[PDB]
Amino acid sequence: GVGSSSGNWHCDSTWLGDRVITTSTRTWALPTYNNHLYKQISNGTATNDNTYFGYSTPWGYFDFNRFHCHFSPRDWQRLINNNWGFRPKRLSFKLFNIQVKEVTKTIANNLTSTIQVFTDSEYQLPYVLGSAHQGCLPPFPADVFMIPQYGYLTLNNGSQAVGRSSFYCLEYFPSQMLRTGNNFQFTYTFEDVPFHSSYAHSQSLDRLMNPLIDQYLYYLSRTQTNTQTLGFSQGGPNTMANQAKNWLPGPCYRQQRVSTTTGQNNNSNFAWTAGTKYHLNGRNSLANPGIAMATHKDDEERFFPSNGILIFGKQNAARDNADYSDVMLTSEEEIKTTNPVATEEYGIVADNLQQQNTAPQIGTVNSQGALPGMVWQNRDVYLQGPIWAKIPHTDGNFHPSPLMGGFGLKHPPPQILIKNTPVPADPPTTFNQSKLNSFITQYSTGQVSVEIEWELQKENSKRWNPEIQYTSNYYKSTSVDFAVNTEGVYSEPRPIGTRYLTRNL
Amino acid sequence: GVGSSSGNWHCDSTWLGDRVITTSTRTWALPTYNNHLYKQISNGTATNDNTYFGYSTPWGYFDFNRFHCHFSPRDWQRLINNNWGFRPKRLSFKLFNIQVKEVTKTIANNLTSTIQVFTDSEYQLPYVLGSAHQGCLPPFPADVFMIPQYGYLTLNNGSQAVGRSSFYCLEYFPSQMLRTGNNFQFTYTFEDVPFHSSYAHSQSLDRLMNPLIDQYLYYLSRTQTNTQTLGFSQGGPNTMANQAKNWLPGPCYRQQRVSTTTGQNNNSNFAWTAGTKYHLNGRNSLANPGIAMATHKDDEERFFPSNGILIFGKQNAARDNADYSDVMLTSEEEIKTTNPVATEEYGIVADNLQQQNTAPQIGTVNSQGALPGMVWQNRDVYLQGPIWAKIPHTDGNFHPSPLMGGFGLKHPPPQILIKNTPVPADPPTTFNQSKLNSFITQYSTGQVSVEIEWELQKENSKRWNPEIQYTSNYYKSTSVDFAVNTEGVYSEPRPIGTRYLTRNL
Amino acid sequence: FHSSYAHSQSLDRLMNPLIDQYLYYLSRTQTNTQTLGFSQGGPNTMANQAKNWLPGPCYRQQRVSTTTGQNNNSNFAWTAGTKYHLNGRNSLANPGIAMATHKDDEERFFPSNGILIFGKQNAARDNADYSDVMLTSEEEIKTTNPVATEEYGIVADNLQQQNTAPQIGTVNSQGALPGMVWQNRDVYLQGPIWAKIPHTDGNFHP
Amino acid sequence: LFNIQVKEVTKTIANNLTSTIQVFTDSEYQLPYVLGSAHQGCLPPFPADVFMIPQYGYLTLNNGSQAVGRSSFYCLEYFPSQMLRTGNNFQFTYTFEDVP
Repeated sequence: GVGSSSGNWHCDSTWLGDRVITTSTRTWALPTYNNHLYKQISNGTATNDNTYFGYSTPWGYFDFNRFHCHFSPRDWQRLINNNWGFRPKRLSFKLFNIQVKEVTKTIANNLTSTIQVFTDSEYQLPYVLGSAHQGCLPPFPADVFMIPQYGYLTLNNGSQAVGRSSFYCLEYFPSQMLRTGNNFQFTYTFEDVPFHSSYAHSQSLDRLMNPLIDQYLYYLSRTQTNTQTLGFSQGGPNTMANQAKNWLPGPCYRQQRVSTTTGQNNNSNFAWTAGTKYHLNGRNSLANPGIAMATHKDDEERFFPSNGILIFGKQNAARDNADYSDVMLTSEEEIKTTNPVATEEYGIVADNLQQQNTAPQIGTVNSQGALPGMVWQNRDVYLQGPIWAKIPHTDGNFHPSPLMGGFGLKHPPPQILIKNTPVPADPPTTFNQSKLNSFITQYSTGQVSVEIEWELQKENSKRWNPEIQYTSNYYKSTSVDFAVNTEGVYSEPRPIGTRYLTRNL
Repeated sequence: GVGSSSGNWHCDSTWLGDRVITTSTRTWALPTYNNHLYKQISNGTATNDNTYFGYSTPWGYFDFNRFHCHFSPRDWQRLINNNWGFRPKRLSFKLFNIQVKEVTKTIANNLTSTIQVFTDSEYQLPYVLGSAHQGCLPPFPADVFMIPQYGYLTLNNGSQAVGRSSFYCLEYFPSQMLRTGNNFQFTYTFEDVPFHSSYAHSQSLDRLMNPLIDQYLYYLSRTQTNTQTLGFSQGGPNTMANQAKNWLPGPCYRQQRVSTTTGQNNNSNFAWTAGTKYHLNGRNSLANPGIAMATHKDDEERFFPSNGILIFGKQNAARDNADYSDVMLTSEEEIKTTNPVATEEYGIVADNLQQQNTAPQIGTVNSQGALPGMVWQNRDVYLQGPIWAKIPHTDGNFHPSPLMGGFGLKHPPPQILIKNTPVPADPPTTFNQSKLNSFITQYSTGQVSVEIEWELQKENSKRWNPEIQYTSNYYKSTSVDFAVNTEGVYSEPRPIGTRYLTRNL
Repeated sequence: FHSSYAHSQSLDRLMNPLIDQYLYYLSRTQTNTQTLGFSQGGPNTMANQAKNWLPGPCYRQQRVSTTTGQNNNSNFAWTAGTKYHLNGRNSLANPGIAMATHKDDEERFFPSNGILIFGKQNAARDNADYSDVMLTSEEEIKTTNPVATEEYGIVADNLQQQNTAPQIGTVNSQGALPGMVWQNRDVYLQGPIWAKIPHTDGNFHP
Repeated sequence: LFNIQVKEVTKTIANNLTSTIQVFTDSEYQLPYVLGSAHQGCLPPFPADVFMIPQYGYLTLNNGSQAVGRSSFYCLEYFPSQMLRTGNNFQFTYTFEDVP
């Protein structure tokens, strides 16, 4: 009905046992995108690394692939201070209280106008969620947000398409059409995904041994008396670097080190030239943030990999060339215990065969793929960070955990595509075969509810001393952190990670 | 209800066994035609060949008599690369989400206004579908189309009607009246129609014999030793043109040959004067495209019958005098194996009785009606081409397959007539017997869904070598074929036929 | 199931081309004096965008042109061949791991021992000419697998300071990394169907 | 088909008892139908007459002496065939359609 609400506001979080159910409602506004048209979009030689061919669609899409879309900062604190892990279990999504409005400036209700909503439940469309794009549900529930426009990329050769390039018409899908009295809803069940490691290791991989007992294994301790010899010693509490060990640190893809103290950096523009990159079809792309490696080693917080960390912008940070004070650098220092430092070499290997005439030579391993016995931690998730990514449908993957963090899903939450149904203006009174291009200017607004049930891994720890916990600062300040200022602007002052509790290795 | 949708968007194709169910939804706009009037329309001596008498009606009509209204190009590829034949089985049609809008310029909803919809299920109206008219559902689902105005022709003598001329009032039919909350739907079952031959013959009609064995039948091989004689030879692998055969090529109605290389054409305007025509009631009409004949013989792709092929226009092709580069010529070369070439003679017959004093004379058969033992193929259907035509209700027909291709139906899908119900403006406060001519300016828009179930004839072939398949070009291009360009214009770059798989004769 | 398909998307082009990322990347280190400028990855800086996945592993092969004049005038099929070493024995990594045969517009190039080569009918057993053999191409996996004759990527080789300019290392061999995805080699009508996985303690993607 | 004898010729002719013939009917009409072209090789009119079986060949689309892309090649070994040794027989039944 026109005069009856099609749904209620549901913003809440219920903690019950090993589950937390976050539900969040937001008010959205969907404009008409592209003037109801599908437009081919391209970029040519811009450098070759940035070329693309794709399509802009008249459809919007709903994104809730950030943790702050579901967790309030206090709820995030509850989660990270008390749980060793968490994972999504199921979600329910609702669209309701839809209002389609005609603008001629006067804005009027168009009671008979529709919106079209469908979920790509078969994953037949290019999945553009999981690319850390803007347009997600705002962290602050009172915030009204604009629905982002759906577009996708296909195969390109410069600015040109190839024969394998795919064009998708989203009208070629079954869509529910909704008038102002209608509502849309669907439920989704997450696949069995591993718990995110919401903990930092309280032991280092090279310090898993008893510090009081010698090893019964020997290591080559000396090769020279001086003349050649072979001296063997037992690894013990003092020669702990020489001890036989069962495991290796995770893989390494070395990144350039950048200091937040700019005077310590090289006086050159090396963000791209020295950037750590991968090469794909003659195109260079940053390995950003790349594989999960420790941001820095001990007492080197000022250093970060050049493109090896998630960088969030503070409120009102510039899109381009934001200063360091306008951005929020994350740090994966919690995984120092298992993952190699992002800006350091993995290790040292022999580069030759030493003889009595040739001294042994060593090679510095700046990139190390998977080795047996290697263990590693994934990148941390953040309150502002992504939740899930679609695992690409390929023959093979290795540890398909998304590199910007979160849960890798073969069948992620489906894309929810929404569009204002075009309403033609008055057509001519004589028939014209040409497609109509005169449309009533129109936009829709409504409420969107997303409810996610998360399973929790409770910490079962015998640690005696108190743990590190995320806490708000006790000292006075002009404004409350994670609140609005005097102008009503909600801001997130820092990126809250997830690893505060500790586990043994 | 005003605020509730009366139907959902259903664009899809489901392939299940020997069936494919295409469903397509489009947004339409229906203006007020003729100012709600029936107008007599005529054309006099214009030449006598183009005279007509008929009526323009205030009604629109829904047309989905083109294959691209139902098949996406990829679906068409699936159909033609894998099936020897197909035919429609049933259809369901839906009108829903109707919005009637008042324009005064401001456009407002007229919630209490109606549209009138009825199907000519008894075929009591002149059937104007199956004349390859514009106004069908657009090939691209995102495209909003204008509903064509319904008009018809009756008997004429020049610009005058005769006593047998029929006038039809479409208001004299029962129509469903629909407000914004109403929807219209009907189902239709296709009669048992033959499968369209979605194949080309891999054998020629004159090459059906074993190429290793002689015939036991003899043919007159020589009449002269020189003196008269009678020499008879057995048809064999080398005298294959002389062999006794069981079948004849299909009928011929010879068309003038035109070269796409214009320099090879006669320097004259002969499109009409040399056009292949039929004569009906003193009126000349092109036999266009005429009976199904092969467009050209081997290695003569540049040649086409002057009015013997379907010619589709490229996107934005001019209505009049479009250049050859702006049109898409079809080719029926696949039926060379059974049908005579459209621009060649059917064969040679004797024109006299040879004697010792009169040499035998031969006549060139440029028009050949049905002969016993004759076999032929119908014209191919195209993605852009028509699907069905109504077989005229006559005492006799011969092979009632529509000449522009498709399925001949005695009871085709009924015409769906739609009209905005006239809404008078304020009448005078004193009675006037005259019909009201002051109407509220009004148009309607809505969604139309047509679902057609097609039965498939699966290819059961023992051919060893790979078949010819319709494929997109692998090489790079500025735009994807059968996609939108940078301006949002959907285009069909070529006419996709249907005959790619092969069968023996 | 064997992947009887080619990807219509590239691994580095999985993002929405209309929306900026909310993540920032280090966009400039120099104003000139040192500085730290950060930009949001968007439709134009698509190479800089944060991404979830990496191309499959690489074991770089030497590039050979079917246009022989573009090749080095030497006999390098074995000397420059991409090989593995086992018990003091050198064997070609032939055809090696599944990598794209060539990048865009480089069909004439193939890895020296990185593709399946079938012989045409009556091709000589030894020293068959290029016209007597049928080169396969794994160009369909360009979207996910690195090109067989190109480097996997670039890594840092040192620690840059105000006195030492940053140095980069070219990764010509890259083992499995987390987040890496790849396609297997295509099968062919003339090609093998199955192989026995060797009975070993460990294998990676057998 | 019955009383099949497969004979080896080396001139001496000997029985090859273990040799087979392959027989199949194109019951689905998937092969080019070369019967009905008034060819020689039919069963002789006189029952006492011993006849040679004609060789099967077929024609496909041609452009002069060249094939076209639509030309079909058929391998008759690509059909299920009954293999018959000297002790085996082959038989099938067929029903004519309603013909005038």
